[PDB]
Amino acid sequence: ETFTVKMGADSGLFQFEPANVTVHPGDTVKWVNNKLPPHNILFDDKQVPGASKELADKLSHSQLMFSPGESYEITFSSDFPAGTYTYYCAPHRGAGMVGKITVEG
Ligand SMILES: [Cu+2]
Ligand SMILES: [Mg+2]
Repeated sequence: ETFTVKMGADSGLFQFEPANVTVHPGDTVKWVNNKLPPHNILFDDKQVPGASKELADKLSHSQLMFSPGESYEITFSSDFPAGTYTYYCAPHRGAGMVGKITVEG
């Protein structure tokens, strides 16, 4: 299954919508640039399973995304450990633009 997360709330707020998603290994999370771009996707190395900067870097899309509707996807392959993965948008981190993916094995 693919789960879609909007970057920017439809109403014009600095949020991932929905904030929290639960997936199964093999599933895909697709981020779609929605409102008030740019945004990016940075995983917090302290809040991914195994507390790994390498894992967080692999998952991240650090470059800013400006075009309405453009997308970035991660498919949660077996390489990636089950557990919770917290991420944020760098330019809007203080605004509370944070989200979480729970990979349930
Ligand atoms: Cu943002
Ligand atoms: Mg469930």
